[PDB]
Amino acid sequence: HGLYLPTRVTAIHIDPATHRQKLYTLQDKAQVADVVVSRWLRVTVAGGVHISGLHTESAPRRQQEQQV
Amino acid sequence: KLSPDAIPGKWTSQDSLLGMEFSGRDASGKRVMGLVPAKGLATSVLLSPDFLWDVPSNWTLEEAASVPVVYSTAYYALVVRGRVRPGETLLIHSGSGGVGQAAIAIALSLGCRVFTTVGSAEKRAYLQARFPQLDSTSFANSRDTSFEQHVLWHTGGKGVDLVLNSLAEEKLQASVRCLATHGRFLEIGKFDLSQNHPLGMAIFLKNVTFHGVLLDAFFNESSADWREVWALVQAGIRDGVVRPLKCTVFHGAQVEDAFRYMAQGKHIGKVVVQVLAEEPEAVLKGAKPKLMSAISKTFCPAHKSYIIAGGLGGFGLELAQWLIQRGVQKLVLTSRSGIRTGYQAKQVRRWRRQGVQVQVSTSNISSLEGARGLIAEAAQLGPVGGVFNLAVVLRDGLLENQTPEFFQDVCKPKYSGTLNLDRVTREACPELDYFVVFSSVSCGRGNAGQSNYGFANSAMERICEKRRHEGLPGLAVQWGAIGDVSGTLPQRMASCLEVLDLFLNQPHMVLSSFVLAE
Amino acid sequence: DSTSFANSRDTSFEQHVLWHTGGKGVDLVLNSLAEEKLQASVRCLATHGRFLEIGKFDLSQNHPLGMAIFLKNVTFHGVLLDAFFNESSADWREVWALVQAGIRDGVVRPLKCTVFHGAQVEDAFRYMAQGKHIG
Ligand SMILES: NC(=O)C1=CN([C@@H]2O[C@H](COP(=O)(O)OP(=O)(O)OC[C@H]3O[C@@H](n4cnc5c(N)ncnc54)[C@H](OP(=O)(O)O)[C@@H]3O)[C@@H](O)[C@H]2O)C=CC1
Ligand SMILES: NC(=O)C1=CN([C@@H]2O[C@H](COP(=O)(O)OP(=O)(O)OC[C@H]3O[C@@H](n4cnc5c(N)ncnc54)[C@H](OP(=O)(O)O)[C@@H]3O)[C@@H](O)[C@H]2O)C=CC1
Repeated sequence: HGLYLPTRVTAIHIDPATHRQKLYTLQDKAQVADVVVSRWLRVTVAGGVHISGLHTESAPRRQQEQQV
Repeated sequence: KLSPDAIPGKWTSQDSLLGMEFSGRDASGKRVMGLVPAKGLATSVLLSPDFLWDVPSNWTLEEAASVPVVYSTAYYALVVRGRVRPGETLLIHSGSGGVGQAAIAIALSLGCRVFTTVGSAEKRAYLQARFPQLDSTSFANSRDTSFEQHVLWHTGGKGVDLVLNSLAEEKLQASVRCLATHGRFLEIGKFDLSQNHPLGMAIFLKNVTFHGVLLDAFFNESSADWREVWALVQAGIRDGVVRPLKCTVFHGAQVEDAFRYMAQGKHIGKVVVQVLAEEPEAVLKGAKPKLMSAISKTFCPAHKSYIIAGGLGGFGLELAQWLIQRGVQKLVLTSRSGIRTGYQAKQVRRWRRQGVQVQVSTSNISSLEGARGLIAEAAQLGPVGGVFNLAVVLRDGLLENQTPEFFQDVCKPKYSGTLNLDRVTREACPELDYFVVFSSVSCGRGNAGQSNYGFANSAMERICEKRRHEGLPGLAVQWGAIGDVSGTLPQRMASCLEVLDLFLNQPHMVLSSFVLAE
Repeated sequence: DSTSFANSRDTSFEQHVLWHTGGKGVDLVLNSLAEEKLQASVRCLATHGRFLEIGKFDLSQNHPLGMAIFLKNVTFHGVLLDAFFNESSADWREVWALVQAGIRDGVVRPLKCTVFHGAQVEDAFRYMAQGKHIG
């Protein structure tokens, strides 16, 4: 719980050609890219982007508490 | 400087993560000193017997408050990981600190030669007093990287066998260079480990075992490996090696002063807090600790059952999540359609996996028979502890387009439902201790075009007032606009839940909460 | 078993081990590979793991090793057997006893052997240089 921000990424691979190949148009005009997260293998894949070894560290709240 | 979540073990308590060790009395009156993953600074603690030693007769409970953590970590670092053997030469950083003193005590017993790094001359003199075995050539400066040259000189350039490093950045690199062939490096700090700083692998050409020691793992897992350290600490206690540290005793009423004194960093030894004074008796077999005045905050038992009418709605799910955090383990959530969205399914599955006995229902509280059925289900789970009423049906419009049917529809979930719940709760809910119904600022201030909503809310307030008059629990909370789930800017869910925590404790009957635009 | 094999010339053993181990990892790792593959192996350690390094290339070149792995109780070992020939004979007797006990208990089996005559030492060196030998 709480807001977590990226701190380190072990490796990111991007391949625009395969990315264009992967995209498939929805019934609406919008284009969508399927995504899969494998928390065991620490890999996130969507289209032509492949993120591995993402590390997120807890961030203290700004506690602006503008609402009193 | 440290996020609470960094502590191992999914606590989620959001509070009470400020303690690690204590020395008090067992449930039988036995003098015990213990070790707890968290929630140490408290008048009581719930600890398994595998983390509880017995205070010997010489020791006083004040002294015993220092041994557990420091000697456990020292033993686990040296004996169980570094496999220290007699005659070696080991370097222990920050000798004055508790772990340094424990490690020095352990090493000298075996016969090692010890290099220690202190911060000032007073600490050097104190350590000279404590351990006469240490010569003038067994000290260095801990605030700079000059200990490297000192150790490399007095060791003949061969280095040291063990390094109980606790420093960070450049100083850590200096410690690595002090290692000897077949050396063993024990890292008990958590800064360079966290930041993922590089470590040149060339050091491993020399046989080196670079350890990473985190005692906090045992508290939540690896129960099998723990008994080794417990046996080692008990052996040290009975043999005389484990000696209590120096203490600076503060009282419970001045805990902030103790925290500031630690923050100044001028403490030599250990800082302790006296929650309750020790009696002269060996075994008092007392009943309770002395009562104190503490800010009030809501909690719930485990055998009680709790009912949320319209719990599958926006505010209902967040209130249910909040209640679970306070010990609720049998819930009833009422909706006319049951689960029909993804978010509801996710939340209910998560709570069931956590162990809670959630149970959705379709017992429309509007009808008295439905209310009786709902209370019966809650009882089947267990005695009804509390009842919350978050149902609402909205048929807005100026009075011109209003009809009696709209009024009936809007008031059935709220006016009639509250009445039926009150009657049934009086009839067959003797252990109930919460009765909360949610109203809107429209009831008080009046928001144009919500007349039926106002009438429904206004009725719910009168029932709550009457209940509280007859000695029964009752509370109508008047909310404004809830944001995440008039001239009143919306409100974050966290702030709403904090205010609700405040409200449930007040002696009053109807309370309100909103945020003013500009 | 058939599920216990992977590929040694690629960084894919990381995924195989993590998947078949349930995402936990492997308690003890004996590594003799290069830089990228050494990093791949390190990411396979589980909590309270142990890393036994027998290679030399990364050690000799002083490649950087992230110290974040030690947040877990991972222990990193640099294993060189040559230290015994120069000193620590009293420690070497322990390994000697281990090997003798293994031999007498049948655990120690000889490897498959390829024989070259003394006059053909050059051919033996060439054959091992190729890298097709097993045993
Ligand atoms: N493996 C694990 O997970 C465990 C970790 N530890 C670590 O062991 C170390 C010893 O902890 P502990 O016994 O509480 O030590 P203390 O907090 O009592 O003292 C630490 C030492 O750091 C130096 N220091 C300088 N300024 C300060 C300051 N403001 N506050 C504290 N220390 C200061 C001093 O040594 P000097 O005279 O050289 O300036 C001091 O004696 C810590 O780094 C702790 O995190 C402890 C147990 C378990
Ligand atoms: N959040 C806000 O802005 C404010 C709301 N309030 C009150 O606080 C509570 C907050 O919940 P809210 O966010 O409005 O919830 P919703 O907007 O989700 O609607 C009410 C919830 O109760 C259920 N419900 C409604 N009528 C009945 C009924 N007759 N029997 C059983 N279940 C019923 C609904 O599910 P289903 O439709 O399937 O029955 C729904 O889950 C409500 O009681 C509301 O009146 C007042 C002030 C501010």
